[PDB]
Amino acid sequence: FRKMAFPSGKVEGCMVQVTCGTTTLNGLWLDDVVYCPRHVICTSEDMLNPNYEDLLIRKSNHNFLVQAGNVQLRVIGHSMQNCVLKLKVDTANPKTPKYKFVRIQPGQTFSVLACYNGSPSGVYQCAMRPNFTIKGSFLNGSCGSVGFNIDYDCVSFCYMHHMELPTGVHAGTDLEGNFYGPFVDRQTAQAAGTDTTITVNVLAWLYAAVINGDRWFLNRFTTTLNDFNLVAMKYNYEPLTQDHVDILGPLSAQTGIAVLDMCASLKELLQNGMNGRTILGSALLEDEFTPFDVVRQC
Amino acid sequence: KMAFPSGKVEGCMVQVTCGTTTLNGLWLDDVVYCPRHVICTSEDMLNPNYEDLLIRKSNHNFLVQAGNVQLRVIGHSMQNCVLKLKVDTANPKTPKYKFVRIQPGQTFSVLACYNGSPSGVYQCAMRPNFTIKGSFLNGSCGSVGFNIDYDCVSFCYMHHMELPTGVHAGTDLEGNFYGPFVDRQTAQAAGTDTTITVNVLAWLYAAVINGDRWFLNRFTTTLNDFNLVAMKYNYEPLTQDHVDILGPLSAQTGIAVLDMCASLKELLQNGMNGRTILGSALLEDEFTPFDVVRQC
Ligand SMILES: *[C@@H](O)[C@H](C[C@@H]1CCNC1=O)NC(=O)[C@H](CC(C)C)NC(=O)O[C@@H](C)C1CCC(F)(F)CC1
Ligand SMILES: *[C@H](O)[C@H](C[C@@H]1CCNC1=O)NC(=O)[C@H](CC(C)C)NC(=O)O[C@@H](C)C1CCC(F)(F)CC1
Repeated sequence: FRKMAFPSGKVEGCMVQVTCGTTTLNGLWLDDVVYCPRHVICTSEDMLNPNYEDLLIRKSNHNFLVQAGNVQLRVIGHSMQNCVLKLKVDTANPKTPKYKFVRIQPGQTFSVLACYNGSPSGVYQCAMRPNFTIKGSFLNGSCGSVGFNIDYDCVSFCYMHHMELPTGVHAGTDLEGNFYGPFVDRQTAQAAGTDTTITVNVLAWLYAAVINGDRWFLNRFTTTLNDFNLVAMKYNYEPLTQDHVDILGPLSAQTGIAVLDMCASLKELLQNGMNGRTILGSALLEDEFTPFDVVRQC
Repeated sequence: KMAFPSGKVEGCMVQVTCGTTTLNGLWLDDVVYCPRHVICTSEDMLNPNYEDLLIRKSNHNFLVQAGNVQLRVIGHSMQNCVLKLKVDTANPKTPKYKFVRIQPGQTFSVLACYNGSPSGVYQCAMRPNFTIKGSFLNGSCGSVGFNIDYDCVSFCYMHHMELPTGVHAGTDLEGNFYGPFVDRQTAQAAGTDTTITVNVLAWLYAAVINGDRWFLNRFTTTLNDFNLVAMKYNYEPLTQDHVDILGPLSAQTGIAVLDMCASLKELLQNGMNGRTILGSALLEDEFTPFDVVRQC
């Protein structure tokens, strides 16, 4: 099983660059609005504890340089929505896909189109960790790169990149500018919560193993959801929610293995280890493939 | 693993159908390239005489669709294992491109497609035994692999088949297979695979750059003595060019190439002791030195 990203072309057609002074980052051009991180309006003196409201008061439309390639897009209005800036421009992007803005849950995966100066460099698949960080490849200049899923014709944008944490992991917002996790856009050291293993994705991985004929870990027992959750937390696994149980429905139907029976199987793997065996050619339980990713790929 | 952005290639994918057989084609200027086994029926795929099968076909037996629009085929020819269909319409989305044949150990991105529609993108390496560990299903043939430099798309791979072991085989865009494989519906084994040593070293450098360095040591080795151990463990030999290619990473970390070779030697001889590197229980060999630099 490979980490497979969504084709990036519909998002490539929306990437622009946004500059204030010498500060350049990426923005997302949909219809006649460009969305980008608000810290583009920051100097250095500001990034320590920016007063974003006062910094924006000193800005006019004519202070923002928005470019698609080297072609300038005239800004005709501006506003700030949480931690994102919205720049109204005088041209509707002809490459605008059908799209939605969504807020994802920890454990969900998405593709990131890593961009620099409005130019895409690469695409890769990310998982939102339970502590609301991602393990991106994000260098200087990458802010405003976005994360997305594609369903049928429709791009669901779920992430915009803002910052790196002391541990090297990455943090950002949804496209309404609300951070995932307890982070703020200030050049200060911020700690994430201790991370945990994404249980629903491990279960998805065990279902994928069964689908491929690797099923030694299946047992004849079951558990309640509450009993499983209380044990799982002692192993630094996330508790399951009702939505997790439901998104495992399709794989449970495909294999005939009830969700709670698979939970009982995972509980035994936690309490006894792998006994020197492997699953899908791996001694490690994988937690960055969602139930959707398993299906999308199998 | 990071892939190249796929948009320039998405704008070239089309669907090609002959009979009940459908797969993907690549539409550049006024030509569509696709695997020649599109002309086969089930019965044919078992032992096909392609020149015989092809002369029995007319332009109108080929149905090419770019989304909703059918493109009319006005000519066809076969080049090795690829069919070239001339169409009456030029693709305005054709990027600047070249056809290249890649070397084993090199990496490329794959745009997996079904029915002419892009499905996913991922990074692959050409294995030393000329297979690729892909994720391809029924209908993925004609999906291509590529690298992008500046604005130029270098196409290096077109997908044709799966082997019993589950790995994949295909051709360059001139239709010549990578490896000893043939486009016939028969079970085919590959040569013994080896590990791409220069890529393992590059990935160990990436691990150090990210502060994961338990595997380092103060031993050293000559290039030849390292290569003796590598061959024993079915790792590819390391050439002086490989050592030179690793220079930048050596400079960045201050770890001499041959010192990283000594570290790898001890991993081969002792294993990983149930430890991980960059989260992996196994040594990763599908990142090139260039891949590592680009991303670090
Ligand atoms: C594209 O047309 C398709 C892609 C295959 C299907 C499943 N996964 C893939 O990568 N290509 C073929 O189906 C190909 C056609 C021949 C004329 C070359 N045959 C093929 O790949 O056969 C494979 C699926 C079987 C596997 C079982 C076997 F016993 F080993 C014989 C080959
Ligand atoms: C935007 O392009 C940039 C992306 C960063 C740069 C390197 N890798 C990234 O993900 N974001 C910022 O520069 C951001 C701006 C603030 C106004 C929110 N600050 C930031 O991420 O600084 C990081 C690099 C340091 C790391 C060390 C620390 F102690 F945690 C303080 C923040």
